[PDB]
Amino acid sequence: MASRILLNNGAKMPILGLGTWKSPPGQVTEAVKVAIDVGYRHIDCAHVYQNENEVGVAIQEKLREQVVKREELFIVSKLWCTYHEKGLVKGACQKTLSDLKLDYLDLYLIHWPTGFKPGKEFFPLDESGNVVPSDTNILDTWAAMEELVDEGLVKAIGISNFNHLQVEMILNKPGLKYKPAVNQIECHPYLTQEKLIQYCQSKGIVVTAYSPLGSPDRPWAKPEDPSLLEDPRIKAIAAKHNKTTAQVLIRFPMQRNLVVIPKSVTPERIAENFKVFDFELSSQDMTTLLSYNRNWRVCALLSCTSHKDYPFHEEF
Ligand SMILES: NC(=O)c1ccc[n+]([C@@H]2O[C@H](COP(=O)([O-])OP(=O)(O)OC[C@H]3O[C@@H](n4cnc5c(N)ncnc54)[C@H](OP(=O)(O)O)[C@@H]3O)[C@@H](O)[C@H]2O)c1
Ligand SMILES: O=C(O)CN1C(=O)C[C@@H](c2ccccc2)Sc2ccccc21
Ligand SMILES: O=C(O)CN1C(=O)C[C@@H](c2ccccc2)Sc2ccccc21
Repeated sequence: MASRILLNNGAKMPILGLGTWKSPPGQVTEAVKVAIDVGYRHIDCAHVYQNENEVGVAIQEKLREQVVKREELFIVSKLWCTYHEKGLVKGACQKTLSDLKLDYLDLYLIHWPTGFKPGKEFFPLDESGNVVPSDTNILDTWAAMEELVDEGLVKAIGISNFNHLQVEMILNKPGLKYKPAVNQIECHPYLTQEKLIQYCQSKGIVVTAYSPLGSPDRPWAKPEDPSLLEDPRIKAIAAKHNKTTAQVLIRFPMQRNLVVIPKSVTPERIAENFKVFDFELSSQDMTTLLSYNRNWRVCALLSCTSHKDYPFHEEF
């Protein structure tokens, strides 16, 4: 299994990255350092995770230790929803760059297609429990992302949580300057995303699978929710290959030509999660894992279902 995939900007993206959502500032510095030591070169970040300073410290530390070169790293961050206004995008990107102590990002994503009212608060809600949106739109936000490229702040731009119609909006944009390189979407055996993956891949857009382990630490988890890591059917697949359930869950997207970004702050797990280039899932295993699809989302953005750009009304 080649370790990197070719992007439409000529750059190569490692197919296995480290997630950092919910990684406490108290622990992510260690997490990243260990990740880099055991082979990870792609780190998935976001301003909204409010830990990019601590990620940056780890990277800086390992550059000065001479463990890795900036050029070998693929650092990804995302524009949060309260910064969709054209006038706010550069400042949002430069803040991320400053926190990460970098002078470029390899990839910068619009985190969600939905713009939220600008302000200090990351998720402003109204008295009905719905998000307070902003007067922004995807195309205008995209043009703002293009300038980041044209100014050298990021090497590639993409999108996250966009449905195929929203992607299409950008693709068909008059005066398009840069095609999206990546669409980062939730993907695992309970949400297999066949049609959206088909769509993106046919459009030369690389797909990154988030929550590949089913995000057991998601803050809104309910006891009765489906649990991938516990799923006895998947454990059985793992046992057969003498690997852990998580390793099977990370290898699965890899064999669908996806990028995958499992999150851990546990040093032992960070290392284990990377040990997935030494076995292959059988044709039967893949077919089987794909058959567990339930269209079940970790991240359904339920507070925004009335937003004009809410992505998950569409079938895909
Ligand atoms: N673009 C978006 O809107 C979006 C949305 C969600 C996620 N993402 C990105 O995708 C990453 C991955 O998704 P995620 O954080 O939702 O969840 P995930 O990676 O599916 O699951 C992380 C959970 O799994 C546990 N874990 C990791 N390795 C394990 C192993 N080998 N055995 C047992 N448990 C293990 C972690 O625990 P410990 O950390 O305590 O070890 C943590 O609780 C995020 O961190 C983020 O970078 C992007
Ligand atoms: O419902 C979801 O899909 C996730 N969800 C959010 O969308 C609601 C969000 C929120 C909570 C409080 C103030 C502002 C915003 S984040 C959240 C937290 C707990 C539970 C759920 C959420
Ligand atoms: O967007 C992600 O990558 C995950 N995620 C967050 O990082 C946003 C998080 C948040 C919500 C409210 C105040 C502060 C932070 S949780 C969340 C909820 C819905 C959707 C997404 C999130």
